[PDB]
Amino acid sequence: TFTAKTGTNFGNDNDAEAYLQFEKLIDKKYLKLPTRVNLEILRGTKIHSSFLFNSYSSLSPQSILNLKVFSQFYNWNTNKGLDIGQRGARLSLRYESPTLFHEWFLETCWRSTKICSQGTSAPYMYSGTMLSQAGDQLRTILGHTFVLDKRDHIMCPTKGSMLKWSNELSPGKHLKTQLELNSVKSWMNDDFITFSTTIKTGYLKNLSSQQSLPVHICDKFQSGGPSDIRGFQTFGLGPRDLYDAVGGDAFVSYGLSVFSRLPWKKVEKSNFRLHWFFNGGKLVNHDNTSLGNCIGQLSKEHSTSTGIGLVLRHPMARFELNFTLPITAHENDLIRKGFQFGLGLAFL
Amino acid sequence: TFTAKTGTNFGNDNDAEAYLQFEKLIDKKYLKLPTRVNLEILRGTKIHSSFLFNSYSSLSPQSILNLKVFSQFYNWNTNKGLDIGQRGARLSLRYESPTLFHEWFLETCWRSTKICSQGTSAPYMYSGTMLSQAGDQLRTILGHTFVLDKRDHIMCPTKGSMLKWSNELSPGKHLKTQLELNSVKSWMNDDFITFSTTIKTGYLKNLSSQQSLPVHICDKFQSGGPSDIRGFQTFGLGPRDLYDAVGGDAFVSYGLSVFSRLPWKKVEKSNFRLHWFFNGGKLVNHDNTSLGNCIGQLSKEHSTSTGIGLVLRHPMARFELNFTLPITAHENDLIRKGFQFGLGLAFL
Amino acid sequence: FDTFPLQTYAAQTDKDEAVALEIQRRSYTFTELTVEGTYKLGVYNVFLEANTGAALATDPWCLFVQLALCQKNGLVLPTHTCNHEMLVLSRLSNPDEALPILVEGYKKRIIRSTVAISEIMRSRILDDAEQLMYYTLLDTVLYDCWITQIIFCASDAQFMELYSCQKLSGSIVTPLDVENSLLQKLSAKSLKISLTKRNKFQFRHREIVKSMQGVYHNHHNSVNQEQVLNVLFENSKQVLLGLKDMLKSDGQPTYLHLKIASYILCITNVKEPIKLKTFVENECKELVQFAQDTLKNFVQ
Amino acid sequence: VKGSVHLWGKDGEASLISVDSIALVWFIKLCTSEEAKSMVAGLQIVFSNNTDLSSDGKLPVLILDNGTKVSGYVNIVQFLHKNICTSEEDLAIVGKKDRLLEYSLLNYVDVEISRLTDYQLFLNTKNYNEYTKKLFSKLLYFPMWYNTPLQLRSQARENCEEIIGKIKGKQELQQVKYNLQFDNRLQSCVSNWLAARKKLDDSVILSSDLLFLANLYVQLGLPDGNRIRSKLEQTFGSELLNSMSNKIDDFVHRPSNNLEQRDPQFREQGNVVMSLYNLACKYI
Repeated sequence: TFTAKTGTNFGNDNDAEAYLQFEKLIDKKYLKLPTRVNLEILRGTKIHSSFLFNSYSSLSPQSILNLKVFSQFYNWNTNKGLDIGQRGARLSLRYESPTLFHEWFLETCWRSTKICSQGTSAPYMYSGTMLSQAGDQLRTILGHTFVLDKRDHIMCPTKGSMLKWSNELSPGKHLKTQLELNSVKSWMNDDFITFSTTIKTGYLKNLSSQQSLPVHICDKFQSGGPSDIRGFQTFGLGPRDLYDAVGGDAFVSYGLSVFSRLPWKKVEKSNFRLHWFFNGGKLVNHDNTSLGNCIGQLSKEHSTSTGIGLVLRHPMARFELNFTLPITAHENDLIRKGFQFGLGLAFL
Repeated sequence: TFTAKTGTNFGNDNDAEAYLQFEKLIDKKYLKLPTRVNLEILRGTKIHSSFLFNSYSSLSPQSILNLKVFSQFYNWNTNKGLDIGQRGARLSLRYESPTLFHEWFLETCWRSTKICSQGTSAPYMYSGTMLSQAGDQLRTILGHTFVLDKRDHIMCPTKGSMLKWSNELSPGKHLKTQLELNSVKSWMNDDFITFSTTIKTGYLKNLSSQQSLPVHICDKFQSGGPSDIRGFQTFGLGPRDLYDAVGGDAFVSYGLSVFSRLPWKKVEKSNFRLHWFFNGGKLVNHDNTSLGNCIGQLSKEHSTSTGIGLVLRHPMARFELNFTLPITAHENDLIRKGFQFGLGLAFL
Repeated sequence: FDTFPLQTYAAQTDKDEAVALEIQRRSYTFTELTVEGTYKLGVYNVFLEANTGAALATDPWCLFVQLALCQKNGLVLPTHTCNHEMLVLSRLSNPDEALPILVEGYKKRIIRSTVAISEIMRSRILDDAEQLMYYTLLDTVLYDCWITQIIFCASDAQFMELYSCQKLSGSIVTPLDVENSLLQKLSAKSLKISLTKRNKFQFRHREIVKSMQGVYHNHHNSVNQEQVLNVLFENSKQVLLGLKDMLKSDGQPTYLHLKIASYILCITNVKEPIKLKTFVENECKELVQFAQDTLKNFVQ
Repeated sequence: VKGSVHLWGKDGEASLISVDSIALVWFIKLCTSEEAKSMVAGLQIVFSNNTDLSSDGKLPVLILDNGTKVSGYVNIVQFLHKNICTSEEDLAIVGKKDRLLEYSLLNYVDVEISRLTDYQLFLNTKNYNEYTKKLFSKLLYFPMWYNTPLQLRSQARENCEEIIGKIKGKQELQQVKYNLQFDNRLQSCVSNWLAARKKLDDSVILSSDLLFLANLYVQLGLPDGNRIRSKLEQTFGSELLNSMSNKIDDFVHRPSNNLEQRDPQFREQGNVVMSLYNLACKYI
């Protein structure tokens, strides 16, 4: 009924947010629907401060409103990078064994953008693109997210597929579309050899009146990292201005992985698997005229990598210790070959 | 028998202390005494990396050996501060309703000390004292710790006292002595008004041959903070070189607190108490000649504070939301008046 | 083994065209070589000089460095092939949060901040001690009046016209303009707070900067705030009435003559009747004429 | 002009934590000519010792009996030179042809040289504990003995952060470094002021003279004042440092007959009552 709790949500680049959450299950004489407020204080190496009020409220047997009022400061694009002020509200309606849910939201957000790169480090975050991303902006964004997770485990999958289709419309500014598929197959009687494909594609159209009002660097697509195409640093792929990953307006990022259960007699009941993968993808700044020239550059010049490793699959995390070599790369990519620790929840 | 567990343990100054621990209760055909190994991986905002092997082994009905092999990197003295490399071993023997235990240990430790303060911030961590603390050192330290916790709760105390007396001898280098008392009294039939006194005193003698071999900054006494004398920042009291708390060789830190059960009809079964406190103390760099001149400067020029607040007492944490004003302060102290969030387990 | 990237590609030279359209509508290129030898001056905003027709920066420090860059290199001011352009930036393009910066070079790219530029500008007049006295007086007394007249006496629309890189249309007609006028209400205070940390304004005027941080505007502060602003203004008139007796250049304009001219050109750009604008237009007509005679050294 | 001037000292002597209040006792002392007295006749000086009567929180304040508070030495003096009705042996009034160089020299000491004296009274550890912390016990009232200088070294470390920022052998390596960052800063600021002071007149004391001399009176009069006097003699010679100390010795050995003072009443003094009330009006 109060339940002050703790934990870690395990962030984008091997990173981790330590959080502290309060809660109150509310009686039925302010409301009549089951309401569940929250208050999250988050802590991390990237986060400066993060307050996150929540208000979940079951409208139906299959309906959950979620008024999320947030005010978060966090750092971004790690060499020294940018720290993002981000405050606003978000009213999300989520609608409903294959897991199936739609989730429409609506989010107002005043967003600040410091370049905290401390210019003694000379050419980093001081390109012409990043110098124009600095400043304040206010943005309403409409959204939709459909998930058709048919897998039998979102922890240690063995069968099933997945389909994550998330559209985001900032009216008059941009329209972000993103697709994500997954497919897990197994071939032996112990679920021994686990084949796993992941393909993620996305498109970002500028709906802004003769190509004014550019899309912010935090909304563009980024590629590379351990929770992405392994073998490169985070924000390591795509086009650059000077040395800064300025993101792309369209991308594809495929993946293949085999898990082989660590064939020793004592330890073959555990979550340790032998991991060979093959990742790769492309991140382009398209011209907004044709979907045919968007696909045309999205299949010509890819940055791929394979690599052998070991993977542990815990409840809240998937620990990956890969040795990775990039087969094919672009020129201006940020290579991370050799050993690489992977940690998080979303790998592709 | 394996029991992989994890945590986060929120502290004070916004950290994380994220830990993940493995375990193995060992059968009786490597040993004959009940042995219980561990392996702790810790991450936090302060911790860079922290591996901590443990080996508990019950020798008797009242005896526990503890071979603790550690290798930890963590940051210290937060403005930017120092990051401490710290690796070694620790063999501790712990000997045995009033809680009573002695605990003698013996710890070898090679300790590194970077000044990571990144000198663009000009006068911080770059005093003459901190510039000489940088470097490597190896140190054996013998120890002893006696606890006579007579309280009925170390979670929500209402009666009883406590006595924590911990000596540490680095042979030929220093001798650290530290005392800590506690006294909880209650006056009403609901355990309503909870009087609570805490007094902590300590002494650090330099046993090192005509005052060579100075005591390291991580072994000196520090004062101030929310888990200490409230109303000041952490490492906010004591003498300074430029602006850096260079610690003290002797201290006293008293405390007084009242808890008043939040007199509302519905909520008077909870852990929310109304907290008025009065903290204060002194931190000196004594001369090693007399214990009379050590006490003489330890009672003349104190930095005290009172303040009203609200306190929640959870199982693993005590959440404190105080409004604090410093009554008496030194000149070079780091004042934190106004609102202050308190979080942790050890308050005084 | 350092041979393992088997195919090493080209550098993926496709760029976002909408981003380079705002690096073009914020750049004001200085008319008279390479790409590693040309710098980009960052400014808060820009205004069209009504008499001459030149893009001048709206801040007296951003305009003074702009005129000092024209004199040092023999440039012409931009009208409102790798030249020395100006650049309307945000304060948040810095950890310092103070915009008169210099983005020098392309590959080996040096950033000289406002504290770093002020040391360069002050060191060129350290030879004459008397000219350093006046230069410190405009940087302290005349500066602190201008900052208080524009943060407290001018409205939110007049501060954000001069000190914000946000866009303006004038008329609320579209739903984009409602949202753009809620940025000018939300983010007005944070740009004011950031401006008070530029010339140690936060250290000379610690108690009126402290009242800017607070909500609901405690009533005892506002009576004391009018006392400091009136003392700063009556000091500023004695500066401005004393400047008129030495505006005689025997050659190129000195770094003090560009310093005076950058204050008169930005005070007379204020559309609202602040007391500095009413003073320099009615009582200091000899200063307004001087601030156009020195502007005509850097135009065509 | 009719009003009451509030200062920092006690019992007719201005406090040495303020180079401005020492200069303002010397200002009214040397206002003896007919034009110089008419702007100061009507000023009852108060050693009130509370900054809650200020508009800046800074206590050389001129309150003017109509709600007009002018705070600081440079703001008060330029306010007093302005309110002359206008119908050499002492402080002389600067003519209109030189009113800008006198305000530029007054402003230079206030932002460049008086910054360096707040380094010496507050950020010098020898000079602080041996002299300066022994002062606020006598000036202020009993519970507010400690919070008031607590901000005054925060305010001194922020103001001087850009210029001067086996353990005992490294602590001397940092203090020799910071005695060179100061003595290259003080060598330049005094040379810049003295090369511009020669333009006005090398015969007549002025208002900017009394702020530079009161900065030399505090810096040479502190416990660490003997090596600063030794380093100023190394570059400026011995004739100028004695000539600028003979003028200092004149202004402290000056009779206070022109100075008509008063005790601070019970809306002044910063009591327990008269600072809990100024805390309530500041919030309510």
